[PDB]
Amino acid sequence: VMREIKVNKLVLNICVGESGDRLTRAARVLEQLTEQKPIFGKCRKISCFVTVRGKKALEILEKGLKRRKNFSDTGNFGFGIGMDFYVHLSRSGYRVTRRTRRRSKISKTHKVTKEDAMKWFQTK
Amino acid sequence: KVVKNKAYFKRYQVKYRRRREGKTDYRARKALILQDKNKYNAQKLRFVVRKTNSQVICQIACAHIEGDKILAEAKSKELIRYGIPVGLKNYAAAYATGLLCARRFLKSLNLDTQFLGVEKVTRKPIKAFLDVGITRTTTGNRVFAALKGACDGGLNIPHGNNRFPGSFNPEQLRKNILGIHVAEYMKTLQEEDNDKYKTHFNDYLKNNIGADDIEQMYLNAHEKIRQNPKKLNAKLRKKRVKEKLALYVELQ
Amino acid sequence: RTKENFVSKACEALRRAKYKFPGRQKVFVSNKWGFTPFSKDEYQQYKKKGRIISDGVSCKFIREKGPL
Amino acid sequence: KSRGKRSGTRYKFSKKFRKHGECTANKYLEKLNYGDYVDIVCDSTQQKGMPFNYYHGKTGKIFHITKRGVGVLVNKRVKHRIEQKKVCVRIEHVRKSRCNEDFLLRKIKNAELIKEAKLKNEHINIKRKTEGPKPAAMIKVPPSKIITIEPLPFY
RNA sequence: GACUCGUUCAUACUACAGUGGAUACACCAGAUCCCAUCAGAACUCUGAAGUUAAGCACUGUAAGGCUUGGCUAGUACUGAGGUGGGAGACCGCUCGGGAACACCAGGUGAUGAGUCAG
RNA sequence: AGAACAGAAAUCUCUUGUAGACUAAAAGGGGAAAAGCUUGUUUGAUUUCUAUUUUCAGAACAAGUAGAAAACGUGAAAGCGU
RNA sequence: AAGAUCUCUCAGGAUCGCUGGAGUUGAUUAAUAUAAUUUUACCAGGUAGAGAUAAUGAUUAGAGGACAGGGCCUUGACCUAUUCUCAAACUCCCAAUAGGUAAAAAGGGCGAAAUAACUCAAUUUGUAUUUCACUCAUAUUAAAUAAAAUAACUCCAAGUGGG
Repeated sequence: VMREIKVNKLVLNICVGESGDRLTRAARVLEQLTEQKPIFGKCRKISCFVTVRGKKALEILEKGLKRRKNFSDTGNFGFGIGMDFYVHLSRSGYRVTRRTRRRSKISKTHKVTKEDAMKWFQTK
Repeated sequence: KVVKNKAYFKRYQVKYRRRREGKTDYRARKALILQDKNKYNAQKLRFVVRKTNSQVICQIACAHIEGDKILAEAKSKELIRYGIPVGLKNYAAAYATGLLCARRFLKSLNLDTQFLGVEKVTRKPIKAFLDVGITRTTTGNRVFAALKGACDGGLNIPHGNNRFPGSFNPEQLRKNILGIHVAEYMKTLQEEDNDKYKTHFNDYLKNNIGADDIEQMYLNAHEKIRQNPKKLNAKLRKKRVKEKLALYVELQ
Repeated sequence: RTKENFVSKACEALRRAKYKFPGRQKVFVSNKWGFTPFSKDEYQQYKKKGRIISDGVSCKFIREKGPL
Repeated sequence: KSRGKRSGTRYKFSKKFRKHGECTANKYLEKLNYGDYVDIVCDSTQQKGMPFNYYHGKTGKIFHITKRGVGVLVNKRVKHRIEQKKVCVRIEHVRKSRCNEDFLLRKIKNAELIKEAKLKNEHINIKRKTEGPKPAAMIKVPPSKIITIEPLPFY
């Protein structure tokens, strides 16, 4: 079948996934040690990140990352085995929701829920 | 609160059906329609261009009091009759579709020359208009290529040059209407990988049409185009409700 | 609102109350003519056929409508 | 007195229920121009060529039309005299009047009656009915179909 | 059978279900070029591999809403009249006109122009 | 409902969201593929002239409406901008 | 006449209104113009009224529910169905009365031909105008009713502006 979850829009770095303020401090010490660093993101002090497409980015992020059902219908997994970093979820037929020509929206039947996402988490 | 409730429903208005679909914004429509009251009876022809995921559809429409009257039509899967079997959204296909619809309209009118009042050396000469048609009016957008084809066809429409490459490049525009840009991508992709080329342009291979052949097939097509003219009642529902009541008494 | 056994007392209390209201007032005894289905015949019949379900103070009439 | 332009907003200028931005295609296209009678009605959408308060729901003849403007000859009582005033309004505000349509339908129907009469060389009157006094009539009434009425006791 | 342009702008809406996918729609596949963004998400462009899972079409549900009709009620209300009544507040009467909510029953669209396949 | 920072000094994400926001002030009207918000390009907040409307004697001024003769602006596509 | 508008204006003045004269117009054909009127068409309304379970501002009670305060319970808030009374400065709905447009001959029909520097590929594509036609009820009538011209229209001037 074709209903399964897919993903876009995440960001990465070369450290250990420190999170928050500490990641920014660690990056500044690392910047002082060696002048090489990656690129800007988009947000409203400052730090730098690697832009990588979708599914591949999520896989690296999950490995970096490492109530049982801490997860929520958002697609946000938090940190487990906070920051301004990107994280995301989309269902298979999602495009209708933002697609211009014939508008409409994803159905209640089509939507993810908690449970399918929980199966996906167990799957990896 | 629940928010979605009887009061919310009573207050609500969803307005126009086409607006619910996402077609026909009305804001464009009124301006396309509108004309001076002493210039009455005269019709502002719209050259309707709608972008399907399968094909582009080109119609000549005039808006009237019981709904729009459609004068002329071309859709990309008519191009089959002119020998084109693939690439139905393509820039060249959109050009040709517009050109055919214009040429057929002129044939229907009679007289291949568009205007009486033309200058002596190098309807009206250009009086028909755009239909914006929901798709976003960027450079390289589909409507402008179809309109350019219609102009070259015979009908003619007001135009800038702002949505062609170099915003202009006439040679690149010429390549795009010929089909060279597809051809260059096909050869380049084939050069990089044969499996990606084959899997991508699978229909072109089945047809046995190479990149080379595209410019000729469109050119031949242009000359050929130029030449050629249930619901259930209450009584049943009541009976069903009674039966279901009995069934629930049995079931539990 | 009370028992019929105390209806005279209630009527008398309202009659006591009338002396502290400006001008003419009328105590009205009947709850059969008081409606909100407060008729005795209605109370027994509606209760017997499960028509009327109490949400406190007064009692709400079913109307054969929507899901259960 | 103390009278600015749109005073009586909550009264007249208040929109019809759920009527927002109504601007569909058929609204524009009527075309009878210089001879026509026309009603002047407020639109919730259009502020640009909105009339003064007095002209709401009034009717008068079109005397001039432009791109989306209309001049309308409207009667106004000014104390001791009713006088004709040249009201500039917009296309959204003008509504085609229906008094003409009553005259026209009657003319057409009467013309058909005249034409019929002329073919027969008949002498007959095409003039409107007066809704005159009812003539004699008959009904047969069994005892079952007749009901005895009386006033009502208090209850 | 499907689509395009529409019209009336909820009988056309919403919710939860089920049934349907020749041709068609769409979901779907990719980013060299035209293009566009932090982001091929959207938008543009180029495809046509899969699929009815959704959108889409259609129906269903003691569905909600909307929507007609009855009934509320000649009640409420009301123009003119009266050296009518009422201590006053107010209330009848003559000639006339006349509601609304609630409630109940029905209904859940119709349609112009063009095309494509059967 | 999720994210160590705004739960609780002007944040981040998804879902639900008919306007309950916003529209300088002043109250009311009107306004959701916008008149809101964001952005781009801009200067017509122009010159000349009417028919007129409001207040009204149907004078003024002031405030408007619908145009027209120009030159332009913007979209460039209809259009729209005094 | 004791309304109005402007006025160092509120015991006034001016200009409108309402008054008289004078003249002209056309009326005499029981009709046409015309009418503080109804008819039939056609409209405009948000006051009377009515509503709270439609929104706004209110506003009294309990009942049924999954977090908070107090000491597994109670009290709350909060949700849900309800419930009592409300506004003429609130409006889902909504009158009567009063008010507006309409009822053909200097015009209207359906046609041809003309005219253009407007319009439209389209100097008959429309438009508008014009010239020719053919022809619309009317012996009384294009619904009634009318000592409906005692009507119009122009002039000159009065009084009045405290009621």
